[PDB]
Amino acid sequence: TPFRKTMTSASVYTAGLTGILGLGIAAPNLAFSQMVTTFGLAGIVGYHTVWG
Amino acid sequence: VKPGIPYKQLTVGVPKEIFQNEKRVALSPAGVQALVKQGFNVVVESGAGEASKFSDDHYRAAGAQIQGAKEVLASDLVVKVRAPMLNPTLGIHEADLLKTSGTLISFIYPAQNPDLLNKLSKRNTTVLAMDQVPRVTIAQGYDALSSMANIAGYKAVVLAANHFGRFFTGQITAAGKVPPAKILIVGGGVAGLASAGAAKSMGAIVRGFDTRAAALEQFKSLGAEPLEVDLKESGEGQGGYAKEMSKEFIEAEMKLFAQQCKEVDILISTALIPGKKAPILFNKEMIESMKEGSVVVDLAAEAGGNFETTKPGELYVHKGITHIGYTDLPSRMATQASTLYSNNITKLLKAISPDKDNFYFEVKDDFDFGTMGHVIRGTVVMKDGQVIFPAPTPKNIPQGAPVKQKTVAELEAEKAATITPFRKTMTSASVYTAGLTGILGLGIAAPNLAFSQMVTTFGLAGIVGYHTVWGVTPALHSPLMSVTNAISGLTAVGGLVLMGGHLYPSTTSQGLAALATFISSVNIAGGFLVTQRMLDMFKRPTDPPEYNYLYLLPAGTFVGGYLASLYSGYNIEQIMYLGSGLCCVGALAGLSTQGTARLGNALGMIGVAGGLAATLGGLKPCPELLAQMSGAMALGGTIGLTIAKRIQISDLPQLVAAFHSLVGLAAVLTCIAEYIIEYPHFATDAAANLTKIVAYLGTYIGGVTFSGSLVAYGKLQGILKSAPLLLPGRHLLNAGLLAASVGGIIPFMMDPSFTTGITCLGSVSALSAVMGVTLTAAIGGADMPVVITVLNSYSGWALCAEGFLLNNNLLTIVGALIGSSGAILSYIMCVAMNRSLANVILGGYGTTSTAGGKPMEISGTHTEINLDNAIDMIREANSIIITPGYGLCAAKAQYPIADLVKMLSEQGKKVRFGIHPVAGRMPGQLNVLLAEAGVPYDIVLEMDEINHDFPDTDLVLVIGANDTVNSAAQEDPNSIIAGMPVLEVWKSKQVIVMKRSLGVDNPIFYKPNTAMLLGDAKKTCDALQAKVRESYQ
Amino acid sequence: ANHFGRFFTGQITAAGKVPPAKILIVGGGVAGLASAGAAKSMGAIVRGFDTR
Repeated sequence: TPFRKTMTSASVYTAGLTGILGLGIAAPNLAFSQMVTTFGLAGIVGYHTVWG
Repeated sequence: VKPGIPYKQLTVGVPKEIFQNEKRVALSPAGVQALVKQGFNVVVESGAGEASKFSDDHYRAAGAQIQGAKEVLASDLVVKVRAPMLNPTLGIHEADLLKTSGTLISFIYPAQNPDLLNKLSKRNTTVLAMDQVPRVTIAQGYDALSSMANIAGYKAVVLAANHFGRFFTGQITAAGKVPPAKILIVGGGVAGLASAGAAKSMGAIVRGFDTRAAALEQFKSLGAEPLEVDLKESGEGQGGYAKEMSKEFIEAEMKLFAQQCKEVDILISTALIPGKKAPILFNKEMIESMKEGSVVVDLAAEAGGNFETTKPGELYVHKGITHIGYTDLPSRMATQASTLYSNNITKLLKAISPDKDNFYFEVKDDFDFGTMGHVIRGTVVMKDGQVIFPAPTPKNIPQGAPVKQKTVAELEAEKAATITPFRKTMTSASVYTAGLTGILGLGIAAPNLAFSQMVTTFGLAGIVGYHTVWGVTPALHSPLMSVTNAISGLTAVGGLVLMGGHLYPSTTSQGLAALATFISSVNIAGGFLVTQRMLDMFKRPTDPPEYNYLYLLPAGTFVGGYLASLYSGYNIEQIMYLGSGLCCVGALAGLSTQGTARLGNALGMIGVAGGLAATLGGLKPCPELLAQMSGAMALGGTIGLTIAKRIQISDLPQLVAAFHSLVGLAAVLTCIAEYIIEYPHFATDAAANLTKIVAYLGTYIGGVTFSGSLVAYGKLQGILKSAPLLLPGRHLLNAGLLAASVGGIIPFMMDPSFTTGITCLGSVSALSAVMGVTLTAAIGGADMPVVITVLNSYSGWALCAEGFLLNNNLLTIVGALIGSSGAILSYIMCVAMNRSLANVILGGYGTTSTAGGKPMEISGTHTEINLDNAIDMIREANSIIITPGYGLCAAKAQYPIADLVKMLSEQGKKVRFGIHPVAGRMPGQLNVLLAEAGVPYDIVLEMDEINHDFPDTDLVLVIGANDTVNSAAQEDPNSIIAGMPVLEVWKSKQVIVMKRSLGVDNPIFYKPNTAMLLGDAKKTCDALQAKVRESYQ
Repeated sequence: ANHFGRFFTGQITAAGKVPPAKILIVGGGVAGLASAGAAKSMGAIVRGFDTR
């Protein structure tokens, strides 16, 4: 049914956003936050460039 | 008075043909509407049309007055198919039954009718020889022998059947496979091309060859097998016709024909030299050298024949060979023959005296190659009985020397051949050494760790933003810049950071960084409201309802989890900036398949809410100024929400320009605010000697993009002139302003006084605004959709500069995304129109493919029809493709098209839309204007997927589009638009154009298949839907 | 052909548009499909129909 498509998609996004906050809670310093940011952005570049 | 008697005093005469074995007619009933439309009277014979199966009742109803026999010849304009001969039913020569000093127009050929010429000179009449029309470029409307040859070739290819023994198509049947038959064509002209096209339609194999190499090449381009004999004799003579060859090439072709005579099953001989006897191209035993059941067609029957045995008046089975020697192929298909004769006579009578009613038919002797006076001299040989029979020579003619006309797409392959691979890889590696020394230069001036970290997060955000903006579907570019103007309201984040005081502003730093928040808060609410309005029009009513309220489940848990998480005693700001940056990327990655469009708006709202909440919690405000932040944000959002639900969609680029101008003002109001607030810290710091260079750069970019988008708004609303303003030299001025801008950085260095910085910041904001007004004014009116995207880019790069300024990590990601999106949207249309960006900003002329001067001119004649036949023309078409322009939507006429399209689609038709990407004044601005009226998304196709079924398309309508359906972009290397990839709308069967007048010029107007409806566009389109609605129930 | 006085296919050249013909295939068995293939190869507009 068209309810469960959006429900599953919204469940995936709320799991991802609470995982981002969970990585935020255990952060000891700003160096780890910097490495998480450059890690995520390099991951999206890597996802996007090897379909090419 | 005009030099000639008008057509109302001009009666015409079409008498009965008295010759034997001639079924042709002079003019049909459809031919009687024309030339009565010219004004000439119509007098008809008794029963001539019934021989060609035409009713004399319909002939008299067409506007004619049927008369006798001698009374049909004694008019002011006598016309027949054959020449004036002696009638056996009533004994008289036909010149005596005609009026003295009358008009005669028929196939005469006085080279073979010299005694008939002496008879026609006796009555002192005027002769108009139809067959004597020379091969001119304007002679496509009058060529009697060409149409007669096409009719004879169609009749002969039909007469292949009911003479052969087996089928010529061929199939793979269940009882066994059937092989096709090979057909021979001897004599390559229009007749050979027509027989080859009809045989290939019938599914035959052709192996015809000709003496003229252009004839064999055109036959091979039609798909025939142009054979080649081993004889070095030139087939062409002085022009396109054949010439006299020796017996050596004749014997070589005779041996090849005897070899191929036992190869093919069908043989058609159409070879003949005009004025002399046709050469016998078939021998006595080589003709019997085929199988028992052969078919030998001799289409040179009146001029002898191309066989050693051919009786020219009867058919015969010659020892197992069909001797198709019928003397009158033109008497076999006389209906379409008379139709073509009437059409050619209509073009001839239109050309002979093109006035309203003058009947001039002037006599010119010194006449040019291609001149209609030369055609008049060649056509009229007996002028009032007097002999102008000796035809004059043509004027100075190269006679079609550049027959390989310079088509456009090949000169770029010639230009990309001096791009020899050494200099190609040299200019490849030069780019990478420039880039690597650039990043080394940024490494040299790096003050600390945080600047290098900011460079890395900016660079990887740039590569994400480059790869994801090509990912959007090209039918949703109009939500794209609305959602990037929505996300660019995150310079409120950099406004809130240095906001403070109490419920009132106290200082002037805090005074500037409160209306920074106020003017930026319009952007968030306005952009997301207008994006949500635009994505509720692409949704079909048949689409199952996506429950969009369920996306509050991530958003509330995200923001409230940050709220509980800083209530618990943490600091989750530097990861919340990552979360908002990834939700802002997912906003633009959402709208990429037309079905996940609402995901890519909700994620943007989640990201902007997360970014605002993070920068709010990361300052820990007292409740006295938290009231100020809430009041400023709410007073921004109320105006931003109340001017986004009021606008009508077709006025979108105005608020797009306004929302760039507000971001451009917000960046300059937040750069000098931190330069004021960071002044007593420049002594004991290291990065402080480049927060100055970042502030200067950001103020420059913001001051440009403020005023440039103001000028673009004033030019879109009609208030400023739609003409470019170019009084001064304009390049010393812009170079002087740019040199002052780049030179202003050293007085802003070199002395640390509090006044000398701020006066230089004011100076660079002032001269940058004047630079923006100077550049953006002298742009144009059709080059408008460039500056929207370029101003979008400068807004994004201003956000990124301010992000370097505050060392905030969300702003570089968001700004690099918006700036890369603006750059990609400028590049897509600067390849759509084939110009450059410096060829538009600097007011340049032409394009990237225009050569030198002399734009070659149009010729050919146009055709207009009224409303009642056009709609019945619609009613017998299966597939329709409509190609709108901006003039459709600017006249509010997209609504009555939206009913026409559905009522045609509900009867089995194939109505679709072609869209050129520079139609509206914004990227994809007319997809939304079609989707408002009620067209679905799935039948609106872009250019690159509809430009290959215009061959397989019956009717092509054109509404208002004048610049994107030209063929000067394909066939002229001198015009302005050469190289611009346009729709190939001339590849079809019939074209309609809805335009208010007649004639900056496009040669799709001058084609055999093009109409022109006249009138107001709305007043035409509602008449179209009215006729459909009252003609289909 | 040799019964119809008009061209079967018809072209729009620069001398006048030749309208294509309309052929009625009354009754389609096997010969209906065969003659329809022969006409569609010839270039006519066929509008045959049958009870089956």
